Amino acid sequence: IWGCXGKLICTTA
Repeated sequence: IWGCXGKLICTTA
């Protein structure tokens, strides 16, 4: 349960 759960949204800026 971190910023990323994988190839979904491993980036947001």
